Amino acid sequence: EVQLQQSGPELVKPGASMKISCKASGYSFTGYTMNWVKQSHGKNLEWMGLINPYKGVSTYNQKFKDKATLTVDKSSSTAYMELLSLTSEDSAVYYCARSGYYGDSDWYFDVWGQGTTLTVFSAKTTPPSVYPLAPMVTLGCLVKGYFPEPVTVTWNSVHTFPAVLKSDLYTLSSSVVTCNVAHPASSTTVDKKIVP
Amino acid sequence: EVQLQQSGPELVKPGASMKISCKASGYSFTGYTMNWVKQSHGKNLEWMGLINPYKGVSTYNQKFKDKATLTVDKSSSTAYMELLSLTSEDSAVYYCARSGYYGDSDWYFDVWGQGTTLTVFSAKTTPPSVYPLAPMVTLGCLVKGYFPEPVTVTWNSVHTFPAVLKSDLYTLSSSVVTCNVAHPASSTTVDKKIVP
Amino acid sequence: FKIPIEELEDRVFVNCNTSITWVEGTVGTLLSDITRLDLGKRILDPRGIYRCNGTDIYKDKESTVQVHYRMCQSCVELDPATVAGIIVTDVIATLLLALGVFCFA
Amino acid sequence: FKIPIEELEDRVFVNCNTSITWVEGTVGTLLSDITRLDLGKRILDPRGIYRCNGTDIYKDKESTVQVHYRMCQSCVELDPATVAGIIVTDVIATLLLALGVFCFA
Amino acid sequence: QTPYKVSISGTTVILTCPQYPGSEILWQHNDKNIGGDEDDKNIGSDEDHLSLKEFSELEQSGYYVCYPRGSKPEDANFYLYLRARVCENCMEMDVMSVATIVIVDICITGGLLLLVYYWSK
Amino acid sequence: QTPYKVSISGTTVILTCPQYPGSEILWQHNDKNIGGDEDDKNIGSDEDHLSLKEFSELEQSGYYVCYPRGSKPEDANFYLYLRARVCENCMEMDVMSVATIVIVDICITGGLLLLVYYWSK
Amino acid sequence: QTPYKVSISGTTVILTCPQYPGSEILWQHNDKNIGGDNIGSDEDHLSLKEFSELEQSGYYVCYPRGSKPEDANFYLYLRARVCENCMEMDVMSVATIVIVDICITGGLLLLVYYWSKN
Amino acid sequence: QTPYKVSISGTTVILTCPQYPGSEILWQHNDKNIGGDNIGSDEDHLSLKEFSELEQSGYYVCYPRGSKPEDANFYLYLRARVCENCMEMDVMSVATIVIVDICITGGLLLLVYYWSKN
Amino acid sequence: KGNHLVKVYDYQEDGSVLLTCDAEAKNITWFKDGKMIGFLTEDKKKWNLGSNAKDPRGMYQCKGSQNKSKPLQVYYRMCQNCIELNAATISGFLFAEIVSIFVLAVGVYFIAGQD
Amino acid sequence: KGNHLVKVYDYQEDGSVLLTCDAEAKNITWFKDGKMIGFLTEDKKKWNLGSNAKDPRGMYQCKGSQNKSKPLQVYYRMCQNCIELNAATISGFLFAEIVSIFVLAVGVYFIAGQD
Amino acid sequence: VHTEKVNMMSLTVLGLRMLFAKTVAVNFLLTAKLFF
Amino acid sequence: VHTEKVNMMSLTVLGLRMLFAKTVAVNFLLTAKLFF
Amino acid sequence: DIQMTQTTSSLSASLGDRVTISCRASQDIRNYLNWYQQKPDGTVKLLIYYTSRLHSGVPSKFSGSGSGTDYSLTISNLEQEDIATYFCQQGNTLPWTFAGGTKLEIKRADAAPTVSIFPPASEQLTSGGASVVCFLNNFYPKSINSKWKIDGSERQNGVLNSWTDQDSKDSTYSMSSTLTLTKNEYERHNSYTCEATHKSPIVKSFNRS
Amino acid sequence: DIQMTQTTSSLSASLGDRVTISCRASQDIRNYLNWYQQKPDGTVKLLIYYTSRLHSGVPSKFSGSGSGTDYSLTISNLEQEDIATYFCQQGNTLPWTFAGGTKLEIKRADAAPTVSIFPPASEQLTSGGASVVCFLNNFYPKSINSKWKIDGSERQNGVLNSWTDQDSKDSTYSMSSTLTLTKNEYERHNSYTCEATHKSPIVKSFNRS
Amino acid sequence: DTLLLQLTNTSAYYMYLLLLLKSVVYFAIITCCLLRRT
Amino acid sequence: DTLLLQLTNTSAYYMYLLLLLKSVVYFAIITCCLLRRT
Amino acid sequence: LLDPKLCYLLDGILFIYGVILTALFLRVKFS
Amino acid sequence: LDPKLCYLLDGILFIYGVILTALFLRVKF
Amino acid sequence: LLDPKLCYLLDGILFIYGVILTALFLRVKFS
Amino acid sequence: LDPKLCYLLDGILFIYGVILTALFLRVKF
Ligand SMILES: *[C@@H]1O[C@H](CO)[C@@H](O)[C@H](O)[C@H]1NC(C)=O
Ligand SMILES: *[C@@H]1O[C@H](CO)[C@@H](O)[C@H](O)[C@H]1NC(C)=O
Ligand SMILES: *[C@@H]1O[C@H](CO)[C@@H](O)[C@H](O)[C@H]1NC(C)=O
Repeated sequence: EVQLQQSGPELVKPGASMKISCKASGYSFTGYTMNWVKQSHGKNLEWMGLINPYKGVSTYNQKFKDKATLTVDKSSSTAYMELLSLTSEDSAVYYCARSGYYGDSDWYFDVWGQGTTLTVFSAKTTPPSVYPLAPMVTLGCLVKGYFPEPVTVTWNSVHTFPAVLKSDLYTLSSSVVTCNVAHPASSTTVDKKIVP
Repeated sequence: EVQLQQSGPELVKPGASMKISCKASGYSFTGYTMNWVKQSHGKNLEWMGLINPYKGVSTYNQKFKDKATLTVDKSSSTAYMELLSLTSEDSAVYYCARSGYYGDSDWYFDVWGQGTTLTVFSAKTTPPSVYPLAPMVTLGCLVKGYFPEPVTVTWNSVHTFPAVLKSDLYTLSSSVVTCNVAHPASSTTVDKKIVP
Repeated sequence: FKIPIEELEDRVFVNCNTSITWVEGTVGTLLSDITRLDLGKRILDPRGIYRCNGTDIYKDKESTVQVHYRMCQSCVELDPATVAGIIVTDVIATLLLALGVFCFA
Repeated sequence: FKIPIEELEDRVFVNCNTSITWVEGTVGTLLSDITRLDLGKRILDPRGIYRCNGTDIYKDKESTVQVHYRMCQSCVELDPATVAGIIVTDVIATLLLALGVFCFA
Repeated sequence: QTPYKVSISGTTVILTCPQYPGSEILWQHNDKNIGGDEDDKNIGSDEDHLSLKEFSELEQSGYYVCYPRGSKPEDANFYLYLRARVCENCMEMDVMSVATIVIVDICITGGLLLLVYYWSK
Repeated sequence: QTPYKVSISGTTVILTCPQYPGSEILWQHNDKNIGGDEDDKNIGSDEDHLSLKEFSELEQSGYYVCYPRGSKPEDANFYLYLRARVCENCMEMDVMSVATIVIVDICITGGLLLLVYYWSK
Repeated sequence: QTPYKVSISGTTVILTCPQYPGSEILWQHNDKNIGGDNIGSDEDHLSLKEFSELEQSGYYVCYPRGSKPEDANFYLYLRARVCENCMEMDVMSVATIVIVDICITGGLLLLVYYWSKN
Repeated sequence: QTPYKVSISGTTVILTCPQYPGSEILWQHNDKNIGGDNIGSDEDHLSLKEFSELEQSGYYVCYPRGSKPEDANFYLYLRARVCENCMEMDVMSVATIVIVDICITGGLLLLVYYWSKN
Repeated sequence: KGNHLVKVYDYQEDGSVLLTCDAEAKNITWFKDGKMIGFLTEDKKKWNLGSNAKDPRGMYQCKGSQNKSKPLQVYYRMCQNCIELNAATISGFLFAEIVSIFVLAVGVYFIAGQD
Repeated sequence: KGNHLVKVYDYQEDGSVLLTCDAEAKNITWFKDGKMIGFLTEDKKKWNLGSNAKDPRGMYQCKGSQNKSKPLQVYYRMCQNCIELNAATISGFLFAEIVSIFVLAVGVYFIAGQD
Repeated sequence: VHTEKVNMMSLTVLGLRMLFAKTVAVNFLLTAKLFF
Repeated sequence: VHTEKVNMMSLTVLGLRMLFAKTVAVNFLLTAKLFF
Repeated sequence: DIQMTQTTSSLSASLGDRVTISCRASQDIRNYLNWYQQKPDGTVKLLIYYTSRLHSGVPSKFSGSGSGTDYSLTISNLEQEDIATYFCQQGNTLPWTFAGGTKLEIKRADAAPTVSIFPPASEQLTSGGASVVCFLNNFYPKSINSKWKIDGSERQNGVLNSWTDQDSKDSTYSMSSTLTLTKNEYERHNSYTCEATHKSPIVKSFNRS
Repeated sequence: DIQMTQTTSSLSASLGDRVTISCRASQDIRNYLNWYQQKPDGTVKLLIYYTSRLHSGVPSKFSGSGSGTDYSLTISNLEQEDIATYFCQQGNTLPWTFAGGTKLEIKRADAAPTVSIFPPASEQLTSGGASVVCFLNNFYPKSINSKWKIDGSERQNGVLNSWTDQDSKDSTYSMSSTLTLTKNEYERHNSYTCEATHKSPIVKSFNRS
Repeated sequence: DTLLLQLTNTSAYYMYLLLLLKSVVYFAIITCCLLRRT
Repeated sequence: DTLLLQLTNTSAYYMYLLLLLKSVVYFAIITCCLLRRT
Repeated sequence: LLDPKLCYLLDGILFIYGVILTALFLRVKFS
Repeated sequence: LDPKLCYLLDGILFIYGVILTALFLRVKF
Repeated sequence: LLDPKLCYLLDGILFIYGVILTALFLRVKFS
Repeated sequence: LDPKLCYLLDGILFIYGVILTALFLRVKF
């Protein structure tokens, strides 16, 4: 079926540049306009700019005229956004949205991508620190000190609270007897039981 | 009492420049920061910039750094905003808000002004056209073709619907037997009764 | 809003609801019926910009039509071989006459 | 976060709960008690930048104090009349000696 | 308000829309979207030019309109009614043009003769 | 991170905060807002300079901090502990400075004498 | 099979279909019966007079009697305008004109040269 | 009224209050009774010996017997350090030193000039 | 029909002749002299010999997806190299040749007399 | 109190002497020799004669909103132009003058002998 | 009727006419030169 | 004790020393000149 | 920047009711929040600042709370004067940003509209125009749609939906729906109708002749 | 530009209920409006475009309406899959602008949270830190505030309010409230408490020794 | 009408081209004669 | 201590100023003599 | 069309050439 | 008709011009 | 303080001047 | 003490210098 597939999450140091790819499949790539939409500040969707894949010309939102540069590789059917001198404000989820070629159907986006999450920060993949919470019965499991977002904290291999940030590390406060913390960021797997 | 008073409504042709005045009274003018807030797009309040009256230095919102220039006349205690090359987007109500001098109390605005309404348009003060509406009993009174906003349409010297705009003229659809339309814009006073 | 353009009796007619205002090009002649303008014969290559003015369905929506006719009675079909031969023999004859002049003087 | 600066026994002390790290200026001497640093005698004009490090109430809040002492034992009170008189009489005597040299040669 | 410019070079007809210089423009012929990736390789639009090759008077003549990116085709006012007859190696010239051609041929011939005569002596 | 610079010219003490070049800066002395329109006309801050006239060691010495417009005074890290003794027409010079003064006086005197002697002959 | 043989002279045009060397002859132009009863039908050919670009210009059908046009193998779409005393100049005919004139001109130039030499 | 008259010589300092030409004399320094019983009290003056910048430096009170310091008209805030064989050089005293030295120097120069002339 | 899919649309506004094959098929191949002259170009079902006055002469076939169309033979006489041999034209041409040979004969007579 | 509002704060870190009038009043006027020497400057209730070693001598009054303070007389002897007339100093100074007059007398003797 | 081909035939006729004039001028000038 | 005034007095003393040395040198140079 | 949002653009509560208004921040704004009151006539006052501190002169019926990114303004004992638009502003980092604002509207007492149709005025036909008007009136709540009908056929062109805010004595909404048509367009048809759904479709119509 | 707004950031309705979502524009956007559905996991689909036209593959349970500046998306027969965030976008003038989006959350029975206190872990004291946690759990609706208490005194520093979205099998909210304190700060006090108000204040506490 | 113009025009083309051939052969023979003289 | 330094320092100031006066009056009389000679 | 005037312009130029020639002759002889 | 007139006039003018130029060369001798 | 070394530097320079003078004498006479 | 030593040493060096310069001027004669 018609499908747009995006690169994947990226951790980029501030002041650098990152190039994002949206590989189009299942349709004639050059017969449709591709738009870029940024979802930052919680849920705020903003339209960044569109690229005409057949001609290569691009139109931009005046807000993002200096932050993005749209390029298209017609051979591999992939679209590109490059984010220039990205600051902490550029941490968001960037979407690629297909729309029509001509002015009659190019203002609505029929096919969307999954979206790539950029985390503009200066931090390193610290291994996680784990704490048991003891007073069926409520039993807790704190996970601390891991910078990259992905983490899976199950119970015995429940409300897996979303990660938060007060210092430059994430923290997942799983709840529920062994707690299992898988850390695909720094490749750490730690198990611990709850004994008061 | 402490009071900020503003100039008044202004009709400015597109591409021109308008200077707005906020005369401060009842307090030491130079001992407080004066902020400028723009209310456009229905109700959206935006902070434009602040001026330090004692020193004359100004800090701006990066959105409005090219659209506004803040000047202060310490002798008459009046503040000034000048709007440069004003387009149709600059039609709003501009507020002057007093705040503290130092960083401890300069982020909240204790005293606000009334606000000046700018109508950036290209139109002329057309005299009003009046129509009677006939089928107690519902009786209507249409007023059309007057460009400047102020108008008072009473009954016998009721829901005075707010003016609207589909073409470059305003229209007030008063409802309720003579209808009285006072037009301080073009100095027109027309009375008409409702007979089917 | 496309202003209709009609071709009848081999003379092109710009027809609209409201009076036609000439802007540039073929002035034409105002027909006995207002809001209708004949641009002359179709074969005279009428070229002009004309503004007709909104109807009851489209109030205050002015339209501008730039009629451009290219139907050439003055068109000639060049044959590059023949043109090149003619110009080459022209140059050869001119050089021969110049040689005769040089021999004379 | 203001790093305390203490003056006792006429020797100035920069005191903070976490270890003091010197940045620029007066190196000082590390007292037998860590996290305390004496900048020498108060009258020697201690001048330096020092970073203490966050306490329990303020975790990971580093502070930087630039102690600047100007209490001059080498200060002299100029009297412009006296200085001008001295310099003017210096110039006059030098000119007189030059005149004597010119007379000699 | 700037007029449409249409240039014909044999079979090829090229239309240019200089009204909108900044944004990318898009074309429409008789309310059918024209230009861009389509079956017909005769038609191609770059910058403000629409290049129609193998122009057919019966087929490709009618109403043409340009609009920039971000505008609907419906909110267009300036239209071009291009009805043109086109053939291969067809060119327009009038009596005065060919008169200038023959007169300038006589002029260059006489100038060459006079130059040769003067250089001889 | 740029250090505070303090310059003393007799009674006047001038402090400059070059850490924030762009925005207007504001001052605070011992957690009391200092600068701007107040009763004391000795103190006045322009650009990044705080000019304290009639400086009093017992009164006006302690902690000083600069912060730009738009920042709270509480979120400040770089502090200056200015404790300075100040008098009128007071200047600091050491033994080597006055030694240079007397040596250069001898040098200019001898140079003038030698120039006069050479110009005489 | 063999295509139709057609010859045109001046205004009249003659047509013949070699598909059937001997058979009944019936002619149809633009799918209507033309020929027989000036325009007439020959035992083998078609005799066309006062040919016109508008009156007679279209597909031509040759078929034997008791048959329909689709049985006839190939239609013959002919168009032409005819002028009196008109012919097609071939490249060969043009060449013979060139050779004739150059030969006569050179011969007479040489003859006059020899004549006026004495 | 008339201010207090105070004279200091070397280390000792003498004070007298002309407010009362004849009356009982009581002295207080820094609002404590000083004088009477080396430091003593004169019938009209105050005799102060071994004056010190720290030991005796503050307000001084002259008042008759049976009275409080506030009845005394003006307090006398005196401060000083004393050195042996020390005096204040006035501008006039400096001037007399200048004149004495210049006169003696010129006179002896002229005397030696006349002496060595013959 | 009888497999006569080949038709012609003529008398167009622009001077040309276009042959239409009654087939909406892919790779409709036209044949000439028993062999294909070219396979169908994309999305266009009509073969265009060109302008009217070129006078095409030949035998033409058509084959779409189905079997061959029964071939249509076209004869064309938009004669271009045509002149009328009326009294005026022949008389003018012969007058012209007579004067031309007369002047060249006078010239060669002069050349041979003086040389 | 007895209307003695004038006090002094001394032994400051910086060498000076400051006189304090015990009044928080507007236009506290200090008088000298029976006439006002100057009205109170804004927001400052203290009059500062200056540095300690200037040796101020005079009679000073004070008047705020209320009646005049009972005047305080201040005598100051931070003597600067002081020397000790001990045996060493006088002996050195007389040695110096003896050698100076000796050398100038030798010089004038030489000048008058040679002239 | 189409005017495109006949117009080019007219243009070729005029080109041939300037050809013929130039050739006749060449022949007459060279005849005069041969006489002189 | 305050060092500010005594230090300036020392500076004036040194200035007077150098003045006196310069004046003595002037006197001897011109005395030699008068002899010669 | 730090974009400030509010949970709802409008909320309704009757007199004497206690009402909370929420405000959320993109980042943690460290309790640097202020609440403003904009009266409908245009004047705006600062209610509370630094998330709790009432501003001198503001009645203590208003209270503030919240920490981190989630804040709240609690009005107690809603009077009639308390109906205004309320904004929340940040003070953490420049630029200062406001939120959309929440409009308070007291609660009915559900009523139904009085749909009123009107033919174009006689002077309008002579002027060449025709504006057919609808006068939906006093129809609490604010959920209402005007569907126009011409001789049984829908028409969505030339509509002007002009609404009034809450009255201060009945708290009622009033509607005007005008269709701008030409004189020629008016005479081409005869049956003109506009429909109302108070939340079934209310119908009223007039005929040209 | 043309800023697009929505009336409410969130609304609640039970399964089988018909729900409308509003969208307002700064200018008249001439029916150039599109409605998008963002599922919580991140995928987003276009529902309707040009204010009415369902997009191929989108069920007809969704409908659109509106004209001028006021628009609407009506969902009918809310299933479980229909819980997502819904956005409206303009197409009138460049740039295209979206609105804030409205999050749908199903309704349930008003329960009360199960407040659970926890002492800092033994490894945390040896590590030098102390994070006291609160586990408010399953407390429909979403109105809830965490007030922290230390030995009878309030403490608003070091708070981390981490919330979970609706579960897909109970539609319940879960809360975590953590206070970040040092080992020294932990031993200075003994009584640690956090309070919950489900809409009275729920109390649970632990003591250091 | 116009067809007759085409007929006479192409006839003029052919026969004046023939005149041009006569002219060039005349040029050739006179060139040979002049070269023999020169 | 330092006070004694001040006393001797100012005494040196006075007596060296006095020596300077002696020097300048010597300069005056000797200048008169030299001018009489020259 | 180009019309037979297109024949005429060359004939016109050669008339003017011939009439200049004959005028030069009439001026050369007698006159 | 008209082009035919052009060719006849061309013939007669060519004859006349050749005769005139030859006779002018004769007289100039 | 400036210390009595501030007295000393000028005396030092005048020692060096005097010792240069006496060395010049000792070189001039005999040597 | 020390400054007094300075003034005595200045006196003796001034005497030594004046005598030395005068006697050098005598010997150079
Ligand atoms: C055409 O409509 C325009 C709208 O501005 C107006 O200027 C003009 O007067 C109208 N012309 C006529 C003939 O109605
Ligand atoms: C340093 O430690 C002391 C004693 O424990 C404490 O009172 C003080 O608050 C600490 N300093 C800071 C800056 O927190
Ligand atoms: C001070 O805390 C900082 C936080 O960045 C850390 O880098 C540093 O190592 C700490 N220093 C000490 C002495 O603990």
